[PDB]
Amino acid sequence: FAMQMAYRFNGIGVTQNVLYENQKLIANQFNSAIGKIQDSLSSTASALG
Amino acid sequence: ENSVAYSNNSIAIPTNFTISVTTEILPVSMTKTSVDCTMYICGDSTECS
Repeated sequence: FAMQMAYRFNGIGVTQNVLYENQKLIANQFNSAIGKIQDSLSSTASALG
Repeated sequence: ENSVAYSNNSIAIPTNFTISVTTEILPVSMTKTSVDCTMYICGDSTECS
């Protein structure tokens, strides 16, 4: 999966070294962001408008 | 079913390819109908028209 995200970054002109030199941070950003999806959908139903 | 053989360190790279040719079909028009409303509804009667 880390080999894939380095390609996804390379596909937006962010060269691959920017991913691995930040990987655990990027994981925590993604994990935290996924966590906010639950809290948003749990706190309000009106998002499913 | 397919359990993909993932790991933290394994990649499958293709070594040969097929130039598949495939048909996509789309309609682009109906048939240009026109219905003469008075002749449909009242077919050749002045007493109707």
